Amino acid sequence: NLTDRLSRTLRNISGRGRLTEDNVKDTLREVRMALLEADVALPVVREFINRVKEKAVGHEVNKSLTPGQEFVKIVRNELVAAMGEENQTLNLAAQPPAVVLMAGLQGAGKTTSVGKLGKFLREKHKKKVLVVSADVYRPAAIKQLETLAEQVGVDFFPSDVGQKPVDIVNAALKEAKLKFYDVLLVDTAGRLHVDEAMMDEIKQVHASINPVETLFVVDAMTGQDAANTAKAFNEALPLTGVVLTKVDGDARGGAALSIRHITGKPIKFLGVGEKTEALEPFHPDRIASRILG
Amino acid sequence: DDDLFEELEEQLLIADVGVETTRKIITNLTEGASRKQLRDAEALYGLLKEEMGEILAKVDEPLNVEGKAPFVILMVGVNGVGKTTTIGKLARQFEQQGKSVMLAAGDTFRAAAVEQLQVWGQRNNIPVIAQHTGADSASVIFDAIQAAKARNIDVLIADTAGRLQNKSHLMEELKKIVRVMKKLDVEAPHEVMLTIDASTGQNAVSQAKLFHEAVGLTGITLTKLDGTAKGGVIFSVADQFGIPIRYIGVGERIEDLRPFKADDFIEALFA
RNA sequence: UGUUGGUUCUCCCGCAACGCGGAAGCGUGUGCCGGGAUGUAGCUGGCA
Ligand SMILES: Nc1nc2c(ncn2[C@@H]2O[C@H](COP(=O)(O)OP(=O)(O)O)[C@@H](O)[C@H]2O)c(=O)[nH]1
Ligand SMILES: Nc1nc2c(ncn2[C@@H]2O[C@H](COP(=O)(O)OP(=O)(O)O)[C@@H](O)[C@H]2O)c(=O)[nH]1
Ligand code: ALF
Ligand code: ALF
Ligand SMILES: [Mg+2]
Ligand SMILES: [Mg+2]
Repeated sequence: NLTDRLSRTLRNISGRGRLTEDNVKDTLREVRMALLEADVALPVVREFINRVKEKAVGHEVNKSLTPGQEFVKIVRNELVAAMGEENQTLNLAAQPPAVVLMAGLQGAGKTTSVGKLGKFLREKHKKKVLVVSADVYRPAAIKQLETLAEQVGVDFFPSDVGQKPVDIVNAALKEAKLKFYDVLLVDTAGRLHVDEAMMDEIKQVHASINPVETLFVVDAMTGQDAANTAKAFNEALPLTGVVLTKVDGDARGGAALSIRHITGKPIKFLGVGEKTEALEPFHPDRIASRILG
Repeated sequence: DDDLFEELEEQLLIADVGVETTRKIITNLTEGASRKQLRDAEALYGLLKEEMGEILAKVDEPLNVEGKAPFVILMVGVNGVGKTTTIGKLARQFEQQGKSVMLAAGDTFRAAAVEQLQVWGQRNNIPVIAQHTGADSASVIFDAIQAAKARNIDVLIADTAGRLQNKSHLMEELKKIVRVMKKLDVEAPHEVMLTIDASTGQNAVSQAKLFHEAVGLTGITLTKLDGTAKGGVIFSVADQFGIPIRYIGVGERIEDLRPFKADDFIEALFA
């Protein structure tokens, strides 16, 4: 769709003169449409479009063969630039234990992600990992973590729904320090940005353990609402990274741009299946090409 | 009046209605507004609501579970959208209308799925039929249905494992679940309920499409409307598949399920 | 308890599908509730 639309606009408005702003009109609107069908939150689309405009004014285009292709090269380059860098990592070099706190909406894939991180950290970074759940809300959430933990060969710090999350994480941190653990993974209950008490809770948890990483976990099929959540979470916690889950689906994944934009935080992981081996590093170009199709 | 074109266009898009559906509704709105020569805002708001109301009027049929033993509801959809939570809600509702409900723990894949359902069963003081994670989902649900016939149970709600619709083999698995049911009751599942997370954008279309083609959807439940998400994508899906919208999810407590009312939905969408 | 139908794990095999891989091949929350062996085994359903 992309190459052919851009080629259409570019042959039909301008002939064989260099690209100038008045050629760009149809191109911009259509790119906007593509990004909207791709679930990119609107404001982000405008802001990306402006940069595209700027690259459109001084175009060195009349010289290449296909106008669509060169303009595409520029959109692609811009997007790959927007997405961040490769080899983006969790800070494991500081003082142990490295505390990692998960945060995000309900059913986003946080617990599953904690299991995946346990596997990764023990197996590949030779880490001694403790995982804990502060989910005292969703039924069987703790047992879900405990199961995942037992499955990935990592230690589990017991908690129950009769306890309080701050108490739990304080206890967990205490155990991790005391037993010389390299990593503490902290799972929390899904929560909505409009839930004042639960946001207070997550802010307090973060305040209690001073985590070195705070990961914002986001379902890759998320539509416009991602503009809101991102903002709220970005403003509620110092985020150090983002996990985008369920990328093994066929959703275009535009939320990745939205989030990336509104928070300016790096996407460190892709969740790519339901199993615990299903974890991948983030490649800006691959996700970029996905969003553009 | 161009600032108005811009404005309402933006309002529609931020609610995840989608561009095609946006063009359909807006194009019809230009014709309606010019036609009836509307000069004030409130009348415009009214007409917008009226036209959307048309789309939703084809899908407002409430769910009836009376008349079968049991009436079988099959819960399907993608991961973490709230199928299990919704079942939990459904039970308290049906128990409220003097229906004996049974649950099938048909998610035999995801970690702790069965225990989760069991918590909903203990909360509802109703039986839950389950084996273990690893068991055959289809046979768990079948055994459930037989047991419900035997115990003259009124409604049997079967949970399934969440699955992404592009995983063709998991859809085949879904088809087996249905096919296997037919041996006890030809018209069961009497209700195949898609569950859509309200946060979802256009992928919901694909979801509704693929599950439909696999299984024939007879109802939709829209969850997580207790946030800021309006769930507008539903218009597109209604436009394309005409699937009755049975309930809305509005929180995590056992009481946070409401029968779908188009007018309330309209009310929420705008504020 | 009595009888049967599922299923799981262990062994054995078939046909096909999906995933990954130049291929050979490696797999399996896939289908034929495929076919067998087996447990003193589990878990599940029906009926007396
Ligand atoms: N397909 C797929 N499913 C996922 C992924 N991550 C999580 N899930 C599923 O989404 C559902 C919710 O996961 P969960 O970790 O409990 O979400 P949480 O409430 O944030 O902890 C479960 O079915 C998970 O298996 C992923 O990357 N791909
Ligand atoms: N805020 C809110 N949360 C919900 C709603 N419905 C479900 N949830 C939460 O979504 C999470 C995942 O739902 P679950 O039923 O386990 O997903 P499933 O994999 O489709 O069965 C759970 O933590 C639920 O409490 C809702 O209507 N509003
Ligand atoms: F259901 Al959650 F974190 F959102 F366990
Ligand atoms: F966590 Al699910 F269906 F996605 F139980
Ligand atoms: Mg969780
Ligand atoms: Mg479930």
